[PDB]
Amino acid sequence: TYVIAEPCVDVKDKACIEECPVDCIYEGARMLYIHPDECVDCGACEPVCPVEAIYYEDDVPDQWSSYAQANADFFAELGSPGGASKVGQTDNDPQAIKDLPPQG
Ligand code: F3S
Ligand code: F3S
Repeated sequence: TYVIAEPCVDVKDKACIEECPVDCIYEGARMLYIHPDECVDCGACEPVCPVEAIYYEDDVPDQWSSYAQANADFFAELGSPGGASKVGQTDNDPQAIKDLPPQG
């Protein structure tokens, strides 16, 4: 899977959502989140992010290493809807991301 990390927080450019063939990038209040059970490693999202927030799981930097679990935790109550388009923005951000001070 690919992973959205800290640079997305309170930026949310949303260039990435255009590119994903399976529509598995979902919007929270603070950032977007890649569904790890829906992502099939197409990689089309990663080049388009203007703040380089997106990484393949194995390439997520140590300083943001907790963001992979955060992406999974976003879907605790959503399950696997099988497409972000119908869900829209939801207030499902995990505690760890909710607690970050305002950025940008
Ligand atoms: S800021 Fe976020 S919303 Fe997508 S284009 Fe970059 S990951
Ligand atoms: S384009 Fe979609 S399939 Fe995964 S690698 Fe990016 S979220």
